[PDB]
Amino acid sequence: QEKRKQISVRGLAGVENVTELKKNFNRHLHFTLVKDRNVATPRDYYFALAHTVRDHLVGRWIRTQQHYYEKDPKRIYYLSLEFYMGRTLQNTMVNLALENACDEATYQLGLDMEELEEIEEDAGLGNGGLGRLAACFLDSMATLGLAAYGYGIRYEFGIFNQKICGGWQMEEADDWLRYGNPWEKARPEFTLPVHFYGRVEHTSQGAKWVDTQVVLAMPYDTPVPGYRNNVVNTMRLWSAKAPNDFGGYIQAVLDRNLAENISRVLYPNDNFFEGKELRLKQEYFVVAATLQDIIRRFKSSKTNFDAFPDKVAIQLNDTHPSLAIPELMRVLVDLERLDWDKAWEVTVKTCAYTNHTVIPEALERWPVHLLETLLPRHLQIIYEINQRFLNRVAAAFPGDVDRLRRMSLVEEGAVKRINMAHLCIAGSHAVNGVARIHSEILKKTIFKDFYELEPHKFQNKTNGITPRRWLVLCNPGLAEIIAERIGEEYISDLDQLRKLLSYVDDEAFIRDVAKVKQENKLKFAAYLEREYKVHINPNSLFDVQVKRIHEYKRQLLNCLHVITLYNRIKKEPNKFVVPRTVMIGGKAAPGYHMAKMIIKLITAIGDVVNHDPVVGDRLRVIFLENYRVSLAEKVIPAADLSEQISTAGTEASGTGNMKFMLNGALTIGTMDGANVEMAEEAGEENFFIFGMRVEDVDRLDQRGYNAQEYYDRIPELRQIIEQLSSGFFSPKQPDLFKDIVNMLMHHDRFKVFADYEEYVKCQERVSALYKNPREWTRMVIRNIATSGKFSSDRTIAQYAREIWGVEPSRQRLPA
Amino acid sequence: QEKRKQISVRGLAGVENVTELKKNFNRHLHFTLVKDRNVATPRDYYFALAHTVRDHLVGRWIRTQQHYYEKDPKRIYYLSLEFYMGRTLQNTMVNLALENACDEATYQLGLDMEELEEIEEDAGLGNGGLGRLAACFLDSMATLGLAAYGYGIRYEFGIFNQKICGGWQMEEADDWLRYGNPWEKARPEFTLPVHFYGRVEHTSQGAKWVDTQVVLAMPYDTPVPGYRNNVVNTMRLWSAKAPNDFGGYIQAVLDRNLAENISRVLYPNDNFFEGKELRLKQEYFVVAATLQDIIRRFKSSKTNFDAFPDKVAIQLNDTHPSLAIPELMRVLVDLERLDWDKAWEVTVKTCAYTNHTVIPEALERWPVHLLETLLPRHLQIIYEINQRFLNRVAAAFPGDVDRLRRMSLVEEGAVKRINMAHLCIAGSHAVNGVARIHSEILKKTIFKDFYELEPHKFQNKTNGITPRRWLVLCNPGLAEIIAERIGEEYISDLDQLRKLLSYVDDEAFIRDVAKVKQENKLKFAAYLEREYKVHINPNSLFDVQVKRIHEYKRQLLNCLHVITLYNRIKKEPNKFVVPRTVMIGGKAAPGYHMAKMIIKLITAIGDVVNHDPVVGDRLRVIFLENYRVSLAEKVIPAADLSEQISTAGTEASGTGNMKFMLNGALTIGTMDGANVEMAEEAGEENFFIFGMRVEDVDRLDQRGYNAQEYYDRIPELRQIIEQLSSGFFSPKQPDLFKDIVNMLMHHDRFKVFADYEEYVKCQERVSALYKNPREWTRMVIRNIATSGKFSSDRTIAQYAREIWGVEPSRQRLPA
Ligand SMILES: O=C(O[C@@H]1Cc2c(O)cc(O)cc2O[C@@H]1c1cc(O)c(O)c(O)c1)c1cc(O)c(O)c(O)c1
Ligand SMILES: O=C(O[C@@H]1Cc2c(O)cc(O)cc2O[C@@H]1c1cc(O)c(O)c(O)c1)c1cc(O)c(O)c(O)c1
Ligand SMILES: OC[C@H]1O[C@H](O)[C@H](O)[C@@H](O)[C@@H]1O
Ligand SMILES: OC[C@H]1O[C@H](O)[C@H](O)[C@@H](O)[C@@H]1O
Repeated sequence: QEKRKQISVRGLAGVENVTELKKNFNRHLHFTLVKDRNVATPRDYYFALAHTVRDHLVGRWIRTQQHYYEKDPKRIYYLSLEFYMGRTLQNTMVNLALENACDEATYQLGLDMEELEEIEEDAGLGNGGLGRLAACFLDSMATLGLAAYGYGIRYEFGIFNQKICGGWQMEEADDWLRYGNPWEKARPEFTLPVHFYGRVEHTSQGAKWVDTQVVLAMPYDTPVPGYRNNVVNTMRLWSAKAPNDFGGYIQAVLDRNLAENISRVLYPNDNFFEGKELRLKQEYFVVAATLQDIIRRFKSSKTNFDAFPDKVAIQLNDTHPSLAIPELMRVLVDLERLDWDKAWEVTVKTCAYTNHTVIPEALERWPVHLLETLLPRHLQIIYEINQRFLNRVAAAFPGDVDRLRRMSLVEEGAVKRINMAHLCIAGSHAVNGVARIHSEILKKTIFKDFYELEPHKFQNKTNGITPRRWLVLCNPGLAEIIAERIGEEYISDLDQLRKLLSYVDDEAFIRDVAKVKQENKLKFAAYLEREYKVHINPNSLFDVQVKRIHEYKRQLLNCLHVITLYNRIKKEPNKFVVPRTVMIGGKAAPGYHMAKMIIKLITAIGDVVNHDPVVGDRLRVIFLENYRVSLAEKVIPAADLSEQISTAGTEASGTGNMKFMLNGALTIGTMDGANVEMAEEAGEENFFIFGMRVEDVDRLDQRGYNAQEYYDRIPELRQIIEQLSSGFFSPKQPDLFKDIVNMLMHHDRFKVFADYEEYVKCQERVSALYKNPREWTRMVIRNIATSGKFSSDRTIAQYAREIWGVEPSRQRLPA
Repeated sequence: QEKRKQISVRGLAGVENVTELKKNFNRHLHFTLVKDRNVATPRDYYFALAHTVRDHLVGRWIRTQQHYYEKDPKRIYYLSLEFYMGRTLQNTMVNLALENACDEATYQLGLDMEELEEIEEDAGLGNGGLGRLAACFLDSMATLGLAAYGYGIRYEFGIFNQKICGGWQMEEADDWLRYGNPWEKARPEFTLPVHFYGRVEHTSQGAKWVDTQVVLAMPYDTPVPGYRNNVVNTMRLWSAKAPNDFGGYIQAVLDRNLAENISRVLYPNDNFFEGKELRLKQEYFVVAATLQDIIRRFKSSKTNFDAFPDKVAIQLNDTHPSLAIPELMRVLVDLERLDWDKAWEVTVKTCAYTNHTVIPEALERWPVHLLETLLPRHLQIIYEINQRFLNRVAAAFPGDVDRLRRMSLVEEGAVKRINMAHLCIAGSHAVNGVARIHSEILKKTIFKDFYELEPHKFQNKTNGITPRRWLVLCNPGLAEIIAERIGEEYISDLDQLRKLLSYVDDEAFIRDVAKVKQENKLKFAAYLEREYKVHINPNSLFDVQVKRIHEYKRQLLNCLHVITLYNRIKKEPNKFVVPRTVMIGGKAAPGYHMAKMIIKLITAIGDVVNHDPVVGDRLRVIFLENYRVSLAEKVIPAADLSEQISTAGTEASGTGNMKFMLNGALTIGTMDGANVEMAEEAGEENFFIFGMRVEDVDRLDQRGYNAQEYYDRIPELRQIIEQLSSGFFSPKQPDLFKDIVNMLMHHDRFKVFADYEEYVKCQERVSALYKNPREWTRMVIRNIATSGKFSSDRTIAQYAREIWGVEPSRQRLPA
């Protein structure tokens, strides 16, 4: 399209720049891909453009790292088992101001750049929110000029590709590297050894970890460009490699695969702890290789370790890299020969821990037997940490023996375990939650004892999302009508969106906000037709719930609402209702039986609703297959209504909520996580808040949740449960949904029925406002305008000043 | 050195070419390696030069393949489980005339190009002679302008790296891809399915192979440049990849490794059949993927299959890819629906088979049970082939029932097997041996029945070696003094070396031949000091036996000679003997117990000889560690005496023999393999021929080989066996060599003692000529001058005219 080339936020198509891009495109097609235009496929053209764009990062990448060596600022190490990066081509072009020049260059070559973008695989190296947070954070730390390094694992296979077959999830390997990764640089020269198993021998200089099995950690470095500041930071992802030296010779060569399995695949659990030894190996693999880099970099700066916390921050993304704490003590005590107490002073000042859930089944509690086998020196260090930590509890709270038992890093039971959250709190100078309500729940419930011992350690860092990927990239139409009014500074200063409240009565802005949403809906509707032969009504309200399938997120509450709408149509067919396309998408963890049953129920509801001729185009229910970062970038800008309906107290923050608010959907939600702060920023009058508050959930927990009461008092609810039970949604297998019905009626930890009536009434209010396009749009303006707090630049600026002790800067490096 | 830049055979350092090379060097250092000269290692500089040199192949690679599409010549497919390629940087620079320009460009950048060359790993994708033959053949087919495609497996791990520890072989994984391969191009877009297991269902159009397990075959294409003719052919090596679709999800992702193990490692057997199922999978993997390419290419030319043998040659390198014959029948009958008889006519005209040994333990004889499980349709096709083939035997030789049993593709016994050599002969229009004596032994012994049925099928193709790698690359000093006299045409017309017989009395040539050998000896001697702290006397005769460790090659006969020299010195210490450095090197197969004992004996002999102060510098015995193509390129040009001492009738050809002759060593050898033809070319007066002839070995076999007779009649031999037995060479473990002594005395299939006396007397004649430098050199001139037959260009020109039906051409493509 010649229309999108007119988008000012996409930069200049400089005549010389366009000439150079076409030359470098053709150059890579010949020398890099070894093709000519006679045999070249769209995939070859995507790769030729990716190599051409990647060449523009290299000078800035080298100069940034040289700049950090020269200036020696404090270095931030962001340790995560997940980096949910998504694609890279568009993000690179946006951050380097190349997007219009590449669009023009490709257009002149006879190519559609948008079609080339759709060839790139997502770097799907995460599960959901925590993984994407790490990705938004790398982007914001580069935009804020921080000497920041993402450290993780280069999984051969990311989050599984979800297919829907027979209305059921099927999992397939995410072979994201099949056609290579043009962004990464392999660094085999910087390969480091990681040790497993073995035994401790305590001798003449102290402890020595011996008889270990070695796994090599080969780093792959990916550029992380800041927004037009010429900063390019690094994401370093470790790949597992068998050691050089060693069933016979052949079997021994094949058995190299066992060590190399450590980086093979991402564990697909979202908010659920699976205590697999292989997962523990992945956690130690990242920590051990990463801390070797950190220590070497420290020593090669302007050994004495007193300055180490002035030169190093380690941020732990969940407890996944919690072993950083005992590993740093092991390195400082066993190898550097520091006194325990000095090493401990260093460790706590270096390390900080971010918590992302209060759900007990999500928290890591490793069996002591497994730690003793795999990491014997780490277990000895953990026990020593626990004794000295509990000595401090005993001195602060003398004779509080129950507090000692509650706070211990060691959990007693049939299987003795290490509580990794307790280890993180003991070994960290800062502990944060990820939304105001969540950080308050930590201090009141799960970490109350720790908060009482060291109140100064407990912080809030409300989550955010990068307005590069999540507005300029995915919704250039909206970014453009905003820039037409307030210029471009908001792209790295999102609080300037508040200027848009001046436009609530501006006829042109009201027109343009609605026209951009409609354009996004028409494009998404086209996609569903072209890639899946699925028809959707583009004059319908796009009602979207996209996130991992989890009982706490209550896709089932959405299911009850959808069936309510269906049943209300059947009872009063002649009565006008606002047409809806209800879209639900997300992956279930492969072992999660209830999650997989919930996907089948969504598709089953579709099978009835979407073929009832009385309903026709008034209601459609579609399960969006393979929800991932690239699909988020398509559906979120097309959404009218953002479903954020977690049981109050269960969603720590959410970030999908923020994406929807930034892209011109209105929110229906509970007072949970960051929904509370989004409502506060916009005004509650501009949010569809419903249901129990945290205090109400607790009152139910105090008297006991009886789902039967709701069933007995609510005829419309009774009708739906009877439909599920009797087989209305599974006629060939009438008892198919018995496990969902049994859970809802007798074992529902998330109180789905308790929010049913307020949810349905709230949804009526949504439909009422949608009937008034002008007032729907004015309320959208009030949401976009107040979305500025939810920039990850705001979040990271708080991490930098309140935890890391570094001052962010938006100032550009030279050219 | 500024001296080597003066070598005219290395081409011109054009001022613009040097400028462009430095620019592209710096460009790759920045954009490809993402380094600056502050952090750059010699390894980064090697890679920057390799990418710069590889860029010069690309235009010619694309134009050559386009040329073959346009001209549609008959295509030659050279199927091998082994491509022993060695390095690629120097070979590329030689074949493109870039060597002086790159040397000057690197010199101007402050770099030693020779030091950069030593960083490259060898592509060690073969065991020995057959693997290297495939490599020389690709080089010669490109130099002769043939539309030729090498097809094989991209082993992740090539021939194991040999370390010597405690004087014993140790094996380590050949991780040749650790730092990447800058020559290859991955072609994941051309990935093809290969089928295993399953079952046959015979239905309405005939047979269907169903319920199979799929392994994908991902091609990696490597350029093969001809000598200065602008031809760049392709070596396509298949990599195993798990199919896209499928213990739980995690285990299923890890279990992808099982399919991917097919291309993991080269089976390290030289001249020995190991009937491992994994090896059978590798063989079928290469054949099935390769034949899909061949069929697709055929159909996309200027379906009717009558023309297929006019457009396709398939050359089978040993029986390793013998399944090509039943696979082609399976494709033509089951998928293309040709009548059996028409398919068979096509198959036999397409296929030809090269044999490389008569040793029964080297020949492939697959259990029918294993073929029935892995390849049920292939076994059915083999049985059908066998019936029709034996019907023809019965009609040619009516009532010869023993001939039927002898010729059958099916071998009866405890375990019924398929004789893959019989399948190849039945399914091939040509069968060749690899030296005149070997091809005669095939027609007289092992394949006599087949020769009687179809005499026209049996050919000779005497082996050769490329005079690019094996003279211009490895011995530029010798290539230069030759070019100074006869110009450069000999480099692709090696029979012009006969012109050097005009120089047998030329004082300057005699001086220069000796000066080049001395330069090679000084350089190799330096290497042994620098890389292994090993001292060798450069005024000693360099006596070299380098080849795989095998009883038939009789490294043990060399061992007896070395101990004879030691014992003669000790008996008459004051008597002058020509000082020798006796070098033995080669790998033993990991399972081969006798081979591994023989390496230990060589190092054990060293431990005594090299520390006896009575001997000092008069005799040294060194085991050359990790003998491979790159080390062959160093030691062969430094050699005085080439040890080629196989039992007459056992070495099919040899090619190391040819390398030594071309590089100015004199040969001590039996009348075996190509040694016979080398002696014929040079005159027997210019070779140290000794020992039993094939006829003499047979007379011993007829009366029975009694090693005791030799022991009883030869006092010097008795003394050595008593030293081995008593522990003189293993004092801490006196019985260490009991297995060697027992084999020599009672179970020696290779008659080591029977050649002992003639071997020692022949070695005295070698020492006598070495005392006369002028006459040693004149005899060397007579050897180099007559080495021209042993060019692989001669060999391939014969394959092309006598088997493939294509006319070779030395004419250049444009620029
Ligand atoms: O369905 C269309 O795109 C798909 C949906 C979609 C979206 O919802 C938001 C977004 O940021 C990008 C986006 O790319 C999708 C897409 C898929 C392709 O296979 C493709 O070739 C392409 O150019 C793009 C489409 C149809 C159109 O008719 C059209 O003109 C167009 O530009 C695009
Ligand atoms: O031992 C020397 O080289 C090694 C042996 C050797 C050979 O025998 C033949 C040949 O084709 C090449 C060859 O490269 C070897 C070599 C090893 C290295 O590590 C290296 O850096 C190098 O430049 C080379 C050497 C010593 C020298 O003193 C010298 O000047 C020299 O140019 C080379
Ligand atoms: O903190 C980032 C994210 O981590 C986890 O996904 C939490 O469940 C989610 O609420 C949070 O927003
Ligand atoms: O034909 C190439 C080579 O194949 C095998 O290695 C044979 O043992 C050898 O004699 C021959 O020269």
